[PDB]
Amino acid sequence: GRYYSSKQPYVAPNDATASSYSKAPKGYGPIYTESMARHGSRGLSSYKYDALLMRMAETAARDGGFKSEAIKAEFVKNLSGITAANVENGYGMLTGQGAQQHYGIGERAYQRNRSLFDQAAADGGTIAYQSSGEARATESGENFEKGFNEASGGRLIGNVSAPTNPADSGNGKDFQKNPDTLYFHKVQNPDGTSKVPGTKAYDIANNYQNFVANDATIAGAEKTIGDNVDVKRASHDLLSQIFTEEFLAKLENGEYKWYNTTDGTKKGGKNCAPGADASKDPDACGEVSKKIKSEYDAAMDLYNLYIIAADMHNENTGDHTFAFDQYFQGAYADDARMFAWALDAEDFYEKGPSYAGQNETYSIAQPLLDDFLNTIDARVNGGSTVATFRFAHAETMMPFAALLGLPGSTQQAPASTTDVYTYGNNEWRGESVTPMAANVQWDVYARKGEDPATGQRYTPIVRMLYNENEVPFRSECTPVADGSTWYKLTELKSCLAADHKTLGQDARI
Ligand SMILES: [Zn+2]
Ligand SMILES: [Zn+2]
Repeated sequence: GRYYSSKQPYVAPNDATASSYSKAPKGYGPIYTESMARHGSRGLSSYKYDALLMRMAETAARDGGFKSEAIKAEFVKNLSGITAANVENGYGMLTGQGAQQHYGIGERAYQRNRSLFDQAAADGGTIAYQSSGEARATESGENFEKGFNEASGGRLIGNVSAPTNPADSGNGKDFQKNPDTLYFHKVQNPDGTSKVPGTKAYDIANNYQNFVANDATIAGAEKTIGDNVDVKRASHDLLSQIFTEEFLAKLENGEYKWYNTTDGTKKGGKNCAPGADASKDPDACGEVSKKIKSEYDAAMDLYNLYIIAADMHNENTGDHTFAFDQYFQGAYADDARMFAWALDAEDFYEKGPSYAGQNETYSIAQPLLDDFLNTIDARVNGGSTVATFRFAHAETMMPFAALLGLPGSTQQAPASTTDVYTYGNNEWRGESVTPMAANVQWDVYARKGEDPATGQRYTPIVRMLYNENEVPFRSECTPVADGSTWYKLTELKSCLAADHKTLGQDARI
């Protein structure tokens, strides 16, 4: 493991963690739970990083550009192996690991709220499954659903809310498409529909896309980061394990250049991964304009294979093994850290807290935060939906984390194109903010009856898990008592809003 950026595989809680979540205060019992999770680990999106590096390898073999015969053979074996794994799985598809991530999250979701769901099975409580409508998010949800149902012995299968707009009529029939809360970052919805002009959802997505496309600070900071000399040095360092100085020198002065075509040249034809059927897996045929024209390009492509390889752990087996981690050992691990920063920086600036003086990058998550609260109200107010399980994307989680002020997402970069986001000046990391299957879950409990002092019902209370670790809400929020991670619903409605005001003494039970 190491420096996987937002390709970090989900770290499931150990038995100690899962058995030690805090108990709600005396008199409070479960009434609702909800979640939003990023899809699980996926393979390569297309025949691209693996394609281009194989074209480079073929040229190195022809021109004597590998450091040794053993090194040549090992590099080609690694590339062939990851390509073969993707051809078999289908490019872009959920990996075995990605399925297991969601299966486990689903199992433990039932287990943590066994009392809630056993009551629901008896009382007619219903479960709502939602996705953005994107196939990998829905398929992640399907695995969560399988795990949840196995853990509960099928006793909640008859308790699923029928969607009014299902993801599909087959395996995804239980999933309601909700791209306003799970794909708020784009006008174009995954199902081929688009948000309607004049609606809040449209403006949120459109204003955001226009903002990031044209913002001078983001553009300048990204140029500064793209020109980073130490990343260029790390690129050379990484590649010199494999290729000769003479070969890499020709790359650095433009004598070598590879395109994603049949022969690696611009005049080559459209290519397809070996063994793939273009009609069944269109993503096995890459875009020809994709290219390697510098050491930076080749090294970042190699780094991308290293991080996806971790996500493809289950496919790293038998007749299609690969060992990209061997290029990132010892001093070379520090190169991985540089490449991780380069990737994290782009996400940070475009989708995360980004630079000080704006909130355009993450205010877009407001519809999801609104729904997190609104679905609690629906239940508290007499509704039958006891859980809402949502499945979405890194583009959903990153701004959601920043808007909530979750750990890791509390620091904006300076308002500067030169004094930029770095690992030394910012806590944000893809690996911890938005790993594969990243998720936020809230549990809601209530004390029954009317408070004799108010003649009204007791305020419900809420507790959060982030990647299945129990965490406090943001520091402005006051919990129900000293030493508690439970918070009044009234308090969250105040303290999670943009003013972040606490109700103070009125937050205490
Ligand atoms: Zn296989
Ligand atoms: Zn060198």
